[PDB]
Amino acid sequence: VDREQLVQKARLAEQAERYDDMAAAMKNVTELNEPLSNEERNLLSVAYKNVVGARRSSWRVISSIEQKTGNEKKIEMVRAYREKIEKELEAVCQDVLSLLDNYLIKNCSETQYESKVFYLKMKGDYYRYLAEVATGEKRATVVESSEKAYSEAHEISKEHMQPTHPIRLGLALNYSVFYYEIQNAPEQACHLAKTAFDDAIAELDTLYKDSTLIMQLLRDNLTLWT
Amino acid sequence: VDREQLVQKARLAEQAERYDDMAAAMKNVTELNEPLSNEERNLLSVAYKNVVGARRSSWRVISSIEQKTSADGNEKKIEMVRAYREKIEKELEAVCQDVLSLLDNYLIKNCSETQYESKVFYLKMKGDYYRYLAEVATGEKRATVVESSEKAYSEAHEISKEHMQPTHPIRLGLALNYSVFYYEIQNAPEQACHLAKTAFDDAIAELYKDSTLIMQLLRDNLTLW
Amino acid sequence: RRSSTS
Amino acid sequence: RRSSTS
Ligand SMILES: C=CC(C)(C)OC[C@H]1O[C@H](O[C@@H]2C3=C([C@H](C)COC(C)=O)C[C@H](O)[C@]3(C)/C=C3/[C@@H](COC)CC[C@H]3[C@@H](C)[C@H]2O)[C@H](O)[C@@H](OC(C)=O)[C@@H]1O
Ligand SMILES: C=CC(C)(C)OC[C@H]1O[C@H](O[C@@H]2C3=C([C@H](C)COC(C)=O)C[C@H](O)[C@]3(C)/C=C3/[C@@H](COC)CC[C@H]3[C@@H](C)[C@H]2O)[C@H](O)[C@@H](OC(C)=O)[C@@H]1O
Repeated sequence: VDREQLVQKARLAEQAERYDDMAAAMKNVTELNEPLSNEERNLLSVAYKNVVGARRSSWRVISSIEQKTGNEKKIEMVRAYREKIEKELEAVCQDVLSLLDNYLIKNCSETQYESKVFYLKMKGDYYRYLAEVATGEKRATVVESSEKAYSEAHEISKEHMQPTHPIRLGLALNYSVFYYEIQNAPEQACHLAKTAFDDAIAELDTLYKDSTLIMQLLRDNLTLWT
Repeated sequence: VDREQLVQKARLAEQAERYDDMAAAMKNVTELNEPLSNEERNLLSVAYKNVVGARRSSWRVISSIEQKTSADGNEKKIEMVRAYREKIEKELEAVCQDVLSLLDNYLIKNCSETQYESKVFYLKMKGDYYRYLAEVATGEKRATVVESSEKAYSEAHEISKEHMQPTHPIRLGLALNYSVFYYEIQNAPEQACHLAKTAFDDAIAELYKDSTLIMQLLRDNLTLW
Repeated sequence: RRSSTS
Repeated sequence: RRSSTS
C-alpha cells in the first residue's frame, strides 16, 4: 500500500478506536525511512500514547488491587497478571524507543529543532513510562535515560523555540511531572512548571488552543503540588 | 491453573478493562467441563459481549466510512477501507465461532433437563451470536446463520414461555433480542412489534433493576419503531 | 437509529 | 491524583 494509504489506515483505526492498528500503521510509515509531516508526527504520538496508556491504566488498576488484597494463590495470580501487563507495557515502550532511535531522531537534521524536541520528549516520556513500573536496581538506568532526553529537549527548546510554542510547553509539562513523580524533587518540578508558565504568559499576545490547554495543565499541576 | 483463580482472573481482567483476557479466562473455566454458576455465567456473557461489541462498533464505523468512500469512487481509498473492514469482520467472526463452539460443546450440552434457566440463557446466547454473524453476512451464508439464529431464539422462547417468570430478566432480554432479530435482520417489523408488546404486557400483570431496565429498553424500541 | 439489545 | 501530562 502507498504511504497515503497507510496514513488513511491510521486515521481509520483511530475512528474505530483500534489504537494498536493505528500505532502499527504509523510504525510502518516511520519504517519507510522518510521524515514525518506535522500530522504524521501527531498521529504517531497519539497512537502510541493511547496504546501505552491503556497498559498504564491496567497496570495501575491491578497494582492497586495487588496491595489492597492471607490467600497466597490469589496473590500469586494477581502478581502473575500484574507482570504480564508489565511486560506488555515494557514491550510497547521498547518498540517506541527503537523507532525513535533508529528512524525519527536519526533523520532529524541539525536544525530540525521542533521535531527533534518532539522526538526527544517522546524518548523522555517512554523512558518515564519504563521508570513508572521499574523496581530495584533496574530502575536507576531508565530514570537516567528519561532525564537525559528531557534535559536535551529542554536546552534545544529554550534556545530555538518560542515560550508559547505547544511543543516547548508540553515538554516543560512532562519534564515537571518527571521531576515530581519519578524524582520526588518538587522544588525543581515547581520551578520548571512556573518558569514555563510565566514565560508563556509574558508572551501570550503572540499566539492557540493547544498552547493554552497545555498552560492550563501546567497551572493545574502547580496547584496540585502546592 | 486453578478454577477459583481463573474466575478471579476474569474479575481482574474486567477491573482492568481487558475483556480479551476476561473472555479467555471464562473460556478456560467453561472448558473445565463443569457447570457454570449464575455469577460465572454472567461473567462469561459480559466478557464475550464486550469483546464482540468492540468488534461490532469498529465494523460499523468502518462500514459507514466505506459506504461514503464508495459513493466517492476513489479506487485506492476504497480498496484499503474494504480491506480494513474485512480484517475487523474476520476478527468478529472468529470471536462469534469461539462463543458458538463453547455453547455447543460445553454449555448447552451439560444442562440437565430441569435446568430450564441455563437452557434459556445459553440458547439466547446462541441466537445472539448467530445474529451478530448475520449482521455482516451476505448471500447464502446470511440465510444460513439467520436460520440458525431463528432456531435458537425460537427454542429459547418456547422454553422461557413455559418455565420462566414474565418478569425475569432473562425472559425479557430474550424477548427484546428476538424482536430486534425480527426487525433488524428479517426486516419484518410487525412480528417485532407484536413480540415486544406481548412481552411488555406479560410483564405489567406480574409486577430487580435489570428487569426494569430491559422493559425500558423494550418500550424505547417500540417508540423508535 | 439501531435498536437496543441486552 | 496523578499529575497531568500531554
Ligand atoms: C493528527 C491530528 C490529530 C491526532 C487528530 O490531532 C492531534 C493534535 O495535534 C496538534 O496538537 C498537539 C497535541 C495535542 C494538543 C495539546 C491538543 O490540543 C487540543 C486543543 O486538543 C494533544 C496531542 O497528544 C498532541 C499531539 C500532543 C502534544 C505533545 C506531543 O509530544 C510528543 C507535545 C505537545 C503537543 C503538541 C505537539 C500539540 O501541538 C494539533 O494542534 C491539534 O489540533 C488543535 C487545533 O489543537 C490536534 O488535535
Ligand atoms: C458478571 C456480573 C457482574 C459484571 C458483576 O454484573 C453484571 C450484571 O449481571 C446481571 O445482569 C444481567 C445482565 C444485564 C442487566 C440487564 C444489567 O442490569 C443493570 C441494571 O445493570 C446486562 C448484562 O449484559 C446481562 C448479563 C445481560 C442479560 C442477558 C444475557 O443474555 C444471555 C439476558 C438478560 C440479562 C440478565 C441475565 C441480567 O440479569 C446482574 O443482575 C446485574 O446486577 C444488577 C444490579 O443489575 C449485574 O450488574
